[PDB]
Amino acid sequence: MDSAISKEDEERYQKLVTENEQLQRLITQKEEKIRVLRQRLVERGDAKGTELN
Amino acid sequence: GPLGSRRFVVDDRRELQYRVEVQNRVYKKEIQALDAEIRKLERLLESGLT
Repeated sequence: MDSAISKEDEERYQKLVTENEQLQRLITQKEEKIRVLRQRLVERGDAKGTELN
Repeated sequence: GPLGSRRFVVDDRRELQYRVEVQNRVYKKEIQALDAEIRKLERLLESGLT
């Protein structure tokens, strides 16, 4: 509908949001499970790990 | 980096499409971080710790 914003800018954006949807979900899968590991690591004292940077 | 709600149409044109690609990269880097944690998940999995 826009004379400047063509299919070009649209497709680039659409596909981009698609990318966002994919991997943010892939994160959450691991996160929720690792989250439990986090608590388990709390008891181990591994909660922080080794962050010297 | 101030409010973008002042020029909603203006910013969200360039600003929004821009933040999506960074999110695409940022979220991807998270998965790589998570991938190391996947190893700790595997010891959970394989050991059947539950």
